[PDB]
Amino acid sequence: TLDLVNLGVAANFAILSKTGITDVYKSAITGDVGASPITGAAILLKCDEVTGTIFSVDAAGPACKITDASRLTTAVGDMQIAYDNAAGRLNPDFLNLGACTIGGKTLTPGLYKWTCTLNIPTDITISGSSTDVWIFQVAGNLNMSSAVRITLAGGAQAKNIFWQTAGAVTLGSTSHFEGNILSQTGINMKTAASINGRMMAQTAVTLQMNTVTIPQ
Repeated sequence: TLDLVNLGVAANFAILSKTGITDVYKSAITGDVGASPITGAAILLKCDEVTGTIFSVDAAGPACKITDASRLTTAVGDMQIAYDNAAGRLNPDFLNLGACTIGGKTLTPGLYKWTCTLNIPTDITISGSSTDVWIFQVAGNLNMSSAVRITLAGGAQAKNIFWQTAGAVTLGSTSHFEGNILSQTGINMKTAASINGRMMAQTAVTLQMNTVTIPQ
């Protein structure tokens, strides 16, 4: 079996970025959100959009913000360790599956690697036990089309799925995603897309009327 990616303090966040969080009102986020080292003014969420705590490095940001530089410093550092751990896994089970377009696949547990932009234009299933692990290594961008749903089968849990992307993620409008996203750049969601997972971006997270839930 594949070892879990350890997220350390970043596990406590539904959204964690380095250059902020933009939003087209209204989104529904369940879990804590933060950004560091950017000012909390870069978190464009309202208090009614977050069930959890909004963390700021400073006195700026949404009215309900909690200022805690040292926790955000640890979280972002733990996110970079996680990113490097996920990107550093060797001996993949698959390389360039579906020639970088994986619509209609059922993905069984293991380490997958793509030396390309990964596209998900139609529904996929992730199928495995409640203890199985998936690590998806994407050297490029990751695109999922409007209305595409990731279905979990067999007991597979969102908390045991990790998507490591060297490029930006784009989740199309009304798409449903499952798993943790460790992005070296942005995570960009569209109109009423949902995610059961964490959005961990070393640039920005951008939302448009999204539902975001930390995995349970």
